[PDB]
Amino acid sequence: EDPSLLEWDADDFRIFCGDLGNEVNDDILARAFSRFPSFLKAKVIRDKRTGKTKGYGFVSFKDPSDYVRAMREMNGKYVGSRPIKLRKSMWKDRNLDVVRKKQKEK
Amino acid sequence: VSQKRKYRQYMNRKGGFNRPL
Amino acid sequence: VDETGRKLTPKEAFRQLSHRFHGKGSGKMKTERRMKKLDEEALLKKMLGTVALLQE
RNA sequence: AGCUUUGCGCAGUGGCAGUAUCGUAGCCAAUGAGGUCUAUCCGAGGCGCGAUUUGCUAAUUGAAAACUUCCCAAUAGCCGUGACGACUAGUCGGCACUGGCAAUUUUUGACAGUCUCGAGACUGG
Repeated sequence: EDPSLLEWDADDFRIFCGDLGNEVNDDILARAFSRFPSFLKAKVIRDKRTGKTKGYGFVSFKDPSDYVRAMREMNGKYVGSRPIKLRKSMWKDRNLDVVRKKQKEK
Repeated sequence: VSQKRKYRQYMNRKGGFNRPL
Repeated sequence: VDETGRKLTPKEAFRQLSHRFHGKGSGKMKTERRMKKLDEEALLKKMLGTVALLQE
């Protein structure tokens, strides 16, 4: 249970953006996505001990409505040096995996 | 009886070019 | 043979060889799927006519 | 005092088909769209342009199908023997490891089956 999934969650929607250029995109994702709608949190998963970008990052959006337009207008949009691929965030943690296992037997 | 095969490593080793034992 | 002692099909034998060779295994989801399949086989092999007759 | 008709809105339960559904700060239209049976008769939309859904699950390919490896080492009862020690060549206690532990008193099985009202009987041909 990493203590790093408790910064974006304000009942907001997290878009998981994979296929990111490793050399860049430390904050260029935030620079690109700040235009819509306002200041937000956009992190990049850069593994420690190597400083090498693992690829995927996450972006937190206030509304599902703004998220729809953001996805439809940034899916494949040229960011940094690579086009980005957008999907929904999973955050399959314990409090939800227990419920999933409980539902399985039912 | 039989034992699981014990194969060596080539890529992403951080070790010497030659094999270990 | 796998550690549990089951005869290993050549395909997954080479799968394990390649994993050990490169230095990285399969994902968590694939491991879970594989294990659930193994226990499915065990449950099936370890073993509605009466119900139909009673319901008729 | 209750029954019942029409239009609309909201839900539930079914059937059918995906060559069709939708949009129209574009144009025309009951002051008439459109008429190839069918006309002193009939009577509503037409034309042009534009678009061609989302969540969940299973399965495969592959070395890897994206949500924060191996593997050494290490660690991990009794009878004899060797010392150390204690008590009178003998005895005892603890420790240690360089052989052994399925042949009547024990730890390598006289057990298993049967029958009768907690108790006994029968068989192993």
